[PDB]
Amino acid sequence: GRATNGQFVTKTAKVLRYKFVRWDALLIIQFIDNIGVMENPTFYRNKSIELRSADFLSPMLNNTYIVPLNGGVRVESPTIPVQLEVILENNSSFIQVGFVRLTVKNGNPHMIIQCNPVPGNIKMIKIKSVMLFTCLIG
Amino acid sequence: GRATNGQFVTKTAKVLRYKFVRWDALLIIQFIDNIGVMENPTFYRNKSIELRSADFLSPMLNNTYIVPLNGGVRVESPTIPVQLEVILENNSSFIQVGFVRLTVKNGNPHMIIQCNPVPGNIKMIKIKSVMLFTCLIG
Amino acid sequence: GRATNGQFVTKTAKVLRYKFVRWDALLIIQFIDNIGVMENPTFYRNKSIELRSADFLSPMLNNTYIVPLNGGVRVESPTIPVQLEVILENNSSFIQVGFVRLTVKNGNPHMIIQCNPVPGNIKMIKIKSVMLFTCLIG
Ligand SMILES: CC(=O)N[C@H]1[C@H]([C@H](O)[C@H](O)CO)O[C@@](O)(C(=O)O)C[C@@H]1O
Ligand SMILES: CC(=O)N[C@H]1[C@H]([C@H](O)[C@H](O)CO)O[C@@](O)(C(=O)O)C[C@@H]1O
Ligand SMILES: CC(=O)N[C@H]1[C@H]([C@H](O)[C@H](O)CO)O[C@@](O)(C(=O)O)C[C@@H]1O
Repeated sequence: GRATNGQFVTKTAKVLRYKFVRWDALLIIQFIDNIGVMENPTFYRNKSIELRSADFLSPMLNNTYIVPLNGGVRVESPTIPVQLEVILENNSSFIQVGFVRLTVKNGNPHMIIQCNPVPGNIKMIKIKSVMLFTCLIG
Repeated sequence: GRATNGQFVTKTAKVLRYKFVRWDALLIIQFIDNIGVMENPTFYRNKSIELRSADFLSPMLNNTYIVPLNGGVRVESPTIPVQLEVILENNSSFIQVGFVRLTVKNGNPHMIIQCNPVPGNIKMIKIKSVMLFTCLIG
Repeated sequence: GRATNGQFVTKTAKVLRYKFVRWDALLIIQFIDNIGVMENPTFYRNKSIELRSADFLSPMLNNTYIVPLNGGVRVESPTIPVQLEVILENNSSFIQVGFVRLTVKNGNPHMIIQCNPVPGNIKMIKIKSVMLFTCLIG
């Protein structure tokens, strides 16, 4: 078909926009808030999906940050690796290969973001990558 | 169509289950043994596909671990990055971004797992990621 | 449908071959110059897409290497992580998880390759991964 619009919404009401295509057993979904642009002929600007502490569940264990979501779609996605910047409370930051999924618990979608140990508590995780999940249904 | 079930089997007879969708030139395949769950409202549990030494070919060169497989499907997949835990024989372990493919040699499928140098011989590689390959046929 | 052939071409006229499948809103595209082979029953050979300095725009900022392309297709792809080897001018080299995209500026396709800091100027980036992008159109 053609690409349908949609979004999820976080605890703090941040809106995660996306375009999808549901085919037979197949759901493909791209998050569209941070598509990066060449601003001019020589510079590439990454954009971020900024997720703060208050969008994650507490406690956090095993550098696993869970983002309970609302609305949107209910998928058990594969895992995709992405570019993360992780901001510590002291404003230190660390660029990492993070690993994201969509999963469902109690019929609610959640984003699973896993990354590496950091020397502090995290203030914010920025996702600098354009994310697309190809999911299988049923 | 709807998602068909399938599996590969290793030298040591470990069974690698998967769901797929074959469309025209297109084969999409997700491994389903290690789909991770929120066990309760706050904890996310990763599962592993555990591959021991005896599932790989010898000799091993360039931190490339080849897993000759049986049955299943014959695809030259793209490369997907995943979360690996690599267990050394002294039970030390290292978390890495590993890179997997499906390829075919002498009409047999093989899994290609590449990762980083470690200070020892490897006892086991665990794949903590949900793997899905989108492959092109012909 | 069945997988169509195609290519892009760089500033220095290097040819980037690929196979694709355009469905309704969906373009899937695999680069085919570096599909890796088991050369014999025990050895896996990676191949590279070798990109030299003269294929990138200048100046380079934020370890972001832009490869302006010609012909081929015009897609705003998601970001895919890949295996990079980065060769310095002193022939030192660094293996990295790099992150690639296809994007369009002034109606021209460009490849966006991002990677980590290195202690020197880069002579060449080799992409050791088989790249496939699943893109959404419109
Ligand atoms: C990945 C996965 O299987 N998720 C499932 C979870 C967990 O499996 C439970 O913890 C097992 O009881 O269970 C559900 O029934 C749920 O609560 O929404 C369906 C959901 O898709
Ligand atoms: C990635 C790839 O091309 N794999 C192919 C290999 C190698 O190319 C050979 O080493 C070249 O002789 O060859 C086959 O004929 C084979 O033995 O199964 C088909 C297989 O798909
Ligand atoms: C990712 C993205 O949006 N790229 C678009 C760019 C930039 O957005 C411009 O810098 C905004 O003016 O604009 C176009 O009009 C262009 O020049 O080709 C279309 C292109 O797809």
